[PDB]
Amino acid sequence: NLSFTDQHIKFWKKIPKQKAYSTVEQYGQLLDYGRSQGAFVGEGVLPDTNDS
Amino acid sequence: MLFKYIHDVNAKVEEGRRYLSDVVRVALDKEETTDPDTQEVTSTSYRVTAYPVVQVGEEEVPYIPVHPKTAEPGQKVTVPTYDVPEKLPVLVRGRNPEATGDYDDHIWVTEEVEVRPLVDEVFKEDEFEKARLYYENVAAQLAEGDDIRHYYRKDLDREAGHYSVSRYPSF
Repeated sequence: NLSFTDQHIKFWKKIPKQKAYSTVEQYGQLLDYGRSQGAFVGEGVLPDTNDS
Repeated sequence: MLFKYIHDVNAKVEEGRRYLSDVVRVALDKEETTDPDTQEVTSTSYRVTAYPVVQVGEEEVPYIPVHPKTAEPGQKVTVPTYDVPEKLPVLVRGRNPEATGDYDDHIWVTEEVEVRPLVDEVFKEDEFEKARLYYENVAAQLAEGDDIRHYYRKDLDREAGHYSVSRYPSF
């Protein structure tokens, strides 16, 4: 044999493998913990709301 | 404006779509319908309204001290002036049309919407006391620290106990 063999494959044996159950695979990401809108409010004042 | 009242609402009230500003004004004024031919009143009414206002300037008014304080004979104080704005801003979720990846896709955008009165009622000339009670009730509701919730009026309601009319769908 003058060509490569099994031991020359590196990335295919290193990437983790997971089982698929459909032709479309979905996943969810978290991007932010909230909007940057200022944290100081004052004495006895209800602070504003925020959303991630 | 025979009566006028300025109230500062909290952050929870300001978040609503009906209270996009931070200051609410409650007024009571009298309207007259004049004869087009000669100056002669034909009908009179009282109106109770409520608008979210914004500050436009300042003016000087006489000082009225409270119990702990005392005022000079000619002391004056400066208070702001308010006006009804045409539009007010909102913040709503959006998406970037030209996002290059997964980190700049979801954003927040600002829009302008029309401003509508919070309260708008009409009372007749011979019903001044009822208008005064309604105005006081609105002021008390605003003072309670929440949204205006009670708009009920006994005069404009349909009859009760008339089962042949109230059986129709109303949802």
